[PDB]
Amino acid sequence: SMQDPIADMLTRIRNGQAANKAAVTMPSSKLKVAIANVLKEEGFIEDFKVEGDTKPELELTLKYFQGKAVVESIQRVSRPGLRIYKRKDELPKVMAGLGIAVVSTSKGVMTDRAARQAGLGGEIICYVA
Amino acid sequence: KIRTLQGRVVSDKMEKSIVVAIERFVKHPIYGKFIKRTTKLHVHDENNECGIGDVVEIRECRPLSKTKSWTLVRVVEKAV
Amino acid sequence: ELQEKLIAVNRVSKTVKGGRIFSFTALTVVGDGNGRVGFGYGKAREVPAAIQKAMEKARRNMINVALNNGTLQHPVKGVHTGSRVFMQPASEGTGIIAGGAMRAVLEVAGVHNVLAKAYGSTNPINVVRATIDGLENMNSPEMVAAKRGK
Amino acid sequence: ARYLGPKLKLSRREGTDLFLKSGVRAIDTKCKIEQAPGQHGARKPRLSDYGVQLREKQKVRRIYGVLERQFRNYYKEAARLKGNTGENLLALLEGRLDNVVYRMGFGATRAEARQLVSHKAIMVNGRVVNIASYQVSPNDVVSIREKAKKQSRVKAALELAEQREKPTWLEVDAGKMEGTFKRKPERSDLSADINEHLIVELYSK
Amino acid sequence: MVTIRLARHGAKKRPFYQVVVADSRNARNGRFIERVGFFNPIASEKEEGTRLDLDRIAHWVGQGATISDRVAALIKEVNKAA
Amino acid sequence: ATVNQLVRKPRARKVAKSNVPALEACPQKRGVCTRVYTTTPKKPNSALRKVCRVRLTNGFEVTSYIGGEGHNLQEHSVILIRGGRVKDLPGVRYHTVRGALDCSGVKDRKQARSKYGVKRPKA
RNA sequence: UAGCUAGUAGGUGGGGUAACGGCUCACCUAGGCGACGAUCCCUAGCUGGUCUGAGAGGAUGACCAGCCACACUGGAACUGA
RNA sequence: CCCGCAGAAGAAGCACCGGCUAACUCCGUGCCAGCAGCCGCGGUAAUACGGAGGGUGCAAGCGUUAAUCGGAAUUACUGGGCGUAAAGCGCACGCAGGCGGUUUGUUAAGUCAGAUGUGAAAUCCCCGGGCUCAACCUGGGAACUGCAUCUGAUACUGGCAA
Repeated sequence: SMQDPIADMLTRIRNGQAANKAAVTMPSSKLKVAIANVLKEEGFIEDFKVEGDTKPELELTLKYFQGKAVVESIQRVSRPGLRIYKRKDELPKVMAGLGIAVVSTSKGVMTDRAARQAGLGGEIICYVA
Repeated sequence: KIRTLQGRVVSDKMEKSIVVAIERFVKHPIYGKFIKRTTKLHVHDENNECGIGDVVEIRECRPLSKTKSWTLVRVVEKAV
Repeated sequence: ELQEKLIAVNRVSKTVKGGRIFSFTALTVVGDGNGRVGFGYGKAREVPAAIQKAMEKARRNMINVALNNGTLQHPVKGVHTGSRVFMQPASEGTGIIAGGAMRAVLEVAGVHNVLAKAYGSTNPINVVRATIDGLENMNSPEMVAAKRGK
Repeated sequence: ARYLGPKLKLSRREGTDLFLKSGVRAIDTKCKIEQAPGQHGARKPRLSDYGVQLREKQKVRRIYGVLERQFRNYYKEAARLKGNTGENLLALLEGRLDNVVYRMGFGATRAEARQLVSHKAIMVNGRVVNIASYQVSPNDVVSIREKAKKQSRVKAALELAEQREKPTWLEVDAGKMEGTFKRKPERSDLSADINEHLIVELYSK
Repeated sequence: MVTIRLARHGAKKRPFYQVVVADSRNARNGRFIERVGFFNPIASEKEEGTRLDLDRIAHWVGQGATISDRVAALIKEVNKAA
Repeated sequence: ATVNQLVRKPRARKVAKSNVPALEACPQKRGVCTRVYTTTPKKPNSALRKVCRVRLTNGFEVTSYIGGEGHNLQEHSVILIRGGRVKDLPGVRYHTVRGALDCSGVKDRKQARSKYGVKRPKA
């Protein structure tokens, strides 16, 4: 059954980048809009738009720089089978800083740079490389 | 304040005493998975008010029998 | 400034009608010493003809690598056929410390001081092919910032 | 514990002048350099990758007169120090007392400098140091004692000190026969042809 | 009895004594409550040779601790400053 | 492989037991050499291989190869077994230390001399 | 090696100890432990650490130091803080 | 520890040289004698056996053996696999277990941040100091990745209510 909708979202974006898809729709939630706002903020997607009233639908307009795709490798880190909670010192950098890692901290859903600057660790959701 | 624990009554049938299962939720040292893990404790209660299936808080005291170094403070949540 | 070097020569066989027939395969890598790495295979009936076909194929089919100061940038994993290959920039982690047939491509590639560890198969014809794939899909901070705006 | 053999043989296996017989005359002229390190020395080796790494380590040890456990300890110390392990390793080999006595022109070779150091003819900072591998700190004064001053050797050695290149990190002065190790030698200040990444990679396998 | 006493720790023919506070019936180089200074009888003729925390020593003598003859000699050497 | 399956039952690599039950894993043992043989090897090789059969000091009766050209062993001759397989003979797992208790050094040998129990010739 | 346990699990009272306590005894209740591995069997002194490892780990716990246990073998108490 | 005396005078072995693996020829032997960690050498011109010359590596040591970890991603948590190489239960139902769509409120158990107590000393690591240097000894720090308590944060997971 669906047991990880975040990894489902990242699957939608990997398979949309891999199929030269212009835009990606999915069911929407607060955590997916938080992550999507981080992805737009860090420049991996072009835009997002949440529509619907009773059944919201998140839509990510994807990016393609050259013919190549911008989101090179998006991975889900803290899956439901095994959750991964890092401190502010254990908090990893991806592609030696060239690629953010979306961590859910108590202050909100941030990146690794932003939460290492904020001085607080948390639950590391996904590597975007 | 005092250090106390919470747990549920696992069995009842003993003469002014009870036994309480505690659920500690601990990460596996090698595998990094948070796993449930119990701790059954023989707990004293004067006048045996708590029955089976309850939830009760519990503090540590002097020994009262073999094992039995624990005594309740507050019975909560008895709902059958 | 061409900086060519051969990795592996082998004797393959064919098994015709009357006995066997033995041929020699070279496998070389050239590179200028600042990106610009190529490999060539080349096979012939004697060894110097084999290495010459290998060099001649390797001088063309040469790929750009976005080096750092003298080294890689981020840790990169390249795979080819059965041969999985890790590399780590080792920001002046002195000396090229790579496996055989990976030391050579990293040596003429112009990188100086990375850390490697090939896994899986370590056939020399596929461990390069897994270093270039690898160094090819390693991108620089002016390319990632080009992609994602800033 | 030290070599004690044919020296120019060691200089002939490496293919390069290891400065092992600096002495009176000029460039070798009786070595048959490059030609035959043994009976089958006329053969080109077609040397391996282990052979080039090994042969680089042997070049450096046979220059500075160090054996393997001592060299290996220098590699461990150069590894743990902050910076560049090749350059740190040459900085540890250049701070050796017999080397600093050789660089100042007090000995003709490094073995003669090692015998000056060994035979209590050398003070550092006004204290006699008997040890070939004493590690000379920067801003030190290393000199010859009153015994073994104005002995022939050192005079002749200073005579052949002017034929060489006068290292930048020293105060060579031969009037008083005292020297000052001022700073650690930069990598660009020494020899230019040894490949220390090969010996880093040799010990890192 | 707790004793503020020396405990030999240097090499052979080169002792370095660490002054500790031990339960007196332990071994010499054994179990101690706290170490409180040191005493090097050589060290060189440089700066110290001996430093020794007088506040903690005064604390333990306030508790009831005894002091061996060397530690008393060292406190009589480092009196307040010298 | 699933992390739950490893919590239920962890990984376990086997023990990889010893080729040489010289018991306690001692460097050498001593034995009595119950008999002395020559034995034909396995198929690609042919020779007569000089091999003793030994009652060790720990009870085990094991057969043991005798190195070098020519020995002086006969049936009681207390030897010092070493450890090391001769692959060409089926079932010898050990060697005898030449130059040991009742096993003389190899006669007229000049190179690799230490591993055959022979002293340096005076010259 | 899937069942183990009758002072066994708990209670009341008496005794006992420096001190709580089935520690012990009388009586009452019929519990307690166990697949989160009891019980049985083989092995083993434990730790700070040591060796190896890029690391995570793996092996080990000679010297040095902390704790425990033993003092020909089995048992017992006496004196004494 | 310092000074003086006499004279190079008292002071170099061990393994290896077919590939892996740095370092090669001659002679003796001829499926023998024997070598060998694996591949494998030896049945007449053996760079693999035995000797010599030569060389290579280490050096008051050097080899062999035993044992451990590494290499071994060949138990894979980091970090593997399962159509045909070993590997998908013959197929289902289902308890305990593991996991669980979406919104709001509360809690704050997990999680995170800070503080305090502790995590003995030595050892490892860093910056210094003393033995002529080094090993060694030593001063100060870092570390001991932990546990407990208190103070907070509430995004995610859990509890509770809708």
